[PDB]
Amino acid sequence: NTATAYFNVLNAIDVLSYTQAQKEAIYRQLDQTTQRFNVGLVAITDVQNARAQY
Amino acid sequence: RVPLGNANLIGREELQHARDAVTSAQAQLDVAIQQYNANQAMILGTKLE
Repeated sequence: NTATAYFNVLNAIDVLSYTQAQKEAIYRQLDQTTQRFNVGLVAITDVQNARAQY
Repeated sequence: RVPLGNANLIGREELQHARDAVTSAQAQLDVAIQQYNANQAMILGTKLE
């Protein structure tokens, strides 16, 4: 049990780092889509999908 | 397309292509205008007789 708990904690740390990177990527994608819509190349549905993914 | 590039939200090749397209369209318009001017050299805006 001691060994299992140790390794579970380590795995949690790694997963947290991965999800942080994912969040950064999705945020930048949302920024790009919103800017493109403002400039007039896409529709509102794309912004809604980007917001859902974020 | 320019403002997206200003913020670095598109590739630079996309801006190069758009600018080159503008230049090429300008050149084609110049060709057409000079052709029309060449045709008008034979009339000089005089009556039919």
